[PDB]
Amino acid sequence: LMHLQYCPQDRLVDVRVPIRLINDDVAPGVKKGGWISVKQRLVGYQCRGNSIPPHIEVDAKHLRLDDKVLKRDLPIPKGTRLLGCDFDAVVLHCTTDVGKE
Amino acid sequence: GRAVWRGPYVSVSLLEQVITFAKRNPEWWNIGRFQGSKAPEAINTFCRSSTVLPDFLGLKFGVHNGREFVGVEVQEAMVGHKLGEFSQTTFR
Amino acid sequence: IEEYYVVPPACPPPPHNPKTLKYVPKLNRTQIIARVYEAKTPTELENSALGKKFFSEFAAVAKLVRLSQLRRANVYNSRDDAMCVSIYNTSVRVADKLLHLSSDEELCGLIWALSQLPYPEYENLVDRSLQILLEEDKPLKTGSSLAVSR
Amino acid sequence: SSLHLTSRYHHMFYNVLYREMMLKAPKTKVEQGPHLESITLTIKTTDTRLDKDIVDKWELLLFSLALEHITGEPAAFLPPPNRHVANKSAGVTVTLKGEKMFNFLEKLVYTILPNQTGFEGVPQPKTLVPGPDGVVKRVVDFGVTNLLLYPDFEEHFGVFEPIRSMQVRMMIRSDSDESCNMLVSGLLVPQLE
Amino acid sequence: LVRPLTKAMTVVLSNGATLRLPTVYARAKPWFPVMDLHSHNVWKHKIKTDFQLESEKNITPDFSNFYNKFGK
Repeated sequence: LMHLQYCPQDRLVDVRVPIRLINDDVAPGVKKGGWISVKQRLVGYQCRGNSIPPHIEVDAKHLRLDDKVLKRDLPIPKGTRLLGCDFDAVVLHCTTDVGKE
Repeated sequence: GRAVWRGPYVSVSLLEQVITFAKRNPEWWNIGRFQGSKAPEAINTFCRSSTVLPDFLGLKFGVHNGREFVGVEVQEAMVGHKLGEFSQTTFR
Repeated sequence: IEEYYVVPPACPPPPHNPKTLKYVPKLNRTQIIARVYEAKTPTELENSALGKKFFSEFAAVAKLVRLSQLRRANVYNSRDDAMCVSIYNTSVRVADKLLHLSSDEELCGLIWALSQLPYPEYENLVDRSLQILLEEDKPLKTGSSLAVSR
Repeated sequence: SSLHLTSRYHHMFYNVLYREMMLKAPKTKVEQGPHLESITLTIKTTDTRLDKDIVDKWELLLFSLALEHITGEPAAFLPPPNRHVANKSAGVTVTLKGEKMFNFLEKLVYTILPNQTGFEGVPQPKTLVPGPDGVVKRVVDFGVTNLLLYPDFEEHFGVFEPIRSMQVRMMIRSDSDESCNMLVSGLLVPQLE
Repeated sequence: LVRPLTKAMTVVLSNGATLRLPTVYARAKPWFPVMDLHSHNVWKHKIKTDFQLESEKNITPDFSNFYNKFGK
């Protein structure tokens, strides 16, 4: 079953936008031996019908070990605003832990 | 103890050590010592029988105990006593 | 045996995050006054200006002036009478706190509105307005005859 | 009527101190500001000459009488630690609010505390677990180690000789710990920091 | 179960001011505390003037309080 919403160009909709990474290979943390862990694949946004971001581009070219990117640091394109109040939530984390498995 | 009307005892060698220290650090001696800054260096001595002066306030003394120089920083409450009362020679 | 509590830290909104994507235009004093006067029922008059940003000294005077016109021109039931009483009680109390900021025209209108309305007069609103206008220079310099006539 | 029926501190708090706190710490609502709710006075067995955790009530009557003189209101025995023990208690307590609370604070600060040897400041407040109402409260605790400084225990000294010490707790409602300190300073109680 | 009657007593401070405070008993003679808020050093305001600040900044050594016990 497929659920769709009637979305004119002048309506406000809530969209869970995926998070994408750029320049992950070129990063001090990766070179040292760490990896970038994504804690929230999707983030909530309120967007207009005419401007829905296909994805959020987060640059990690200048991240070292123990660097964390929170919701406050996410880009906010034109015509959209962040939803909710649970800011200061970890989205990206450059670490070396592998879950202690 | 020593008769009060005859004054204290202080060794001449101890006084010479302090005078040299003052010349080396004129700024701390005149100003810094009273704001609360710690002494830039310590003075080692064998004069365990000398009385502690309040002009020795903020000074750091290394008092010989037979093996090494035990650090002693002068406080107001230590005034009037001998340097040898704050450097122990026996250990249990 | 007594546990202790840690207050969670506050959540400051991030910068450059619009509070709303809707179109809410800014309102000046002139627009608020026009909105207040363009009211047909006590409920509309009550909701014409609410909040400490819009319910200022000038808004309180406008509500009293418009309330007098509606009371004289229309007959109301019990529910609308209660709405009118609420409007009068709140507007006067606001005036009693921001009286010193009122202008000459506002004070002239306030006296006229208070005389027409039948509810009990507030503490000394009329006397205070008279004292401010008793210098005898404001009435002489009142260019608008409407304020003098009122 | 030549009787003490007024409260100096009560007038000071509402007519003088309250406005000053508002200017220092602006808040949206008038009632949003520091407030002193109650003061609790407790005497336990560990603060008396008696050496036992659980003692009979007839041995604690003297201490209960002492609190009555200090506070002017009758005190109550602490509840028994368990149902099995019925006639034995573990101390006495009294709670004050309103004008009586302010009068006790005035006398303590002006006369008794300055005459206590080892006093520098009251400790920092501690935050308790919010109750069902969801209100956060802070408590400031300190003790008085010389109860024979009051001018009331001189009429019959031999009776009041065993009185040694007392504990005091104050409950404050405020938005933050800094606000609690501001209120305490307004009360003329130095805080140890 | 019956609260006692509270009377008033006059307390004189170091500055000569008088205060009426509650008391269970009655005392005809004013009571003089050994120490009060004004006399105690803890209850002192920390507001200092420019003159006081200048005095603290500019201080030269003063060795009198020790070596006087010698000259006598």
